Amino acid sequence: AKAKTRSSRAGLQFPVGRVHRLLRKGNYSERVGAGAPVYLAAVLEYLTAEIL
DNA sequence: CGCTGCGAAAAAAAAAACGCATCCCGGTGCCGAGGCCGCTCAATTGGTCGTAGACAGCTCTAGCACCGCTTAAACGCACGTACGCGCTG
Ligand SMILES: [Cl-]
Repeated sequence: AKAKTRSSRAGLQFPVGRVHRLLRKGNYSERVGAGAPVYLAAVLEYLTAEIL
């Protein structure tokens, strides 16, 4: 019943959920692994901080 | 005479005066950030299905050594010429 947001499970502020959707609806591939969005929201957050 | 000293005279160069532009100080005032209000649709859960990819091997390619013959490049040096380089008007 209690739904923790994946972004929390990675300790990322970047939305690992919205990254997963954007990828599947991006037409990048047929199938997205479940680590991929994590890995990507991570890298995104990181470069966001590096500039900020 | 030469030396010299000075007295320009000539720039140097300095300094200093002028005036101009760039900074900064401190109080206006304006607008857009930043923070609340609800609310709606996109993320989560959990759970079913079916197939992408991990593995365990089987093949035969094609990539890595070795090896002298035969050249055509490389190395290299010497001589000389055309070019790059800098100053002035
Ligand atoms: Cl993954």
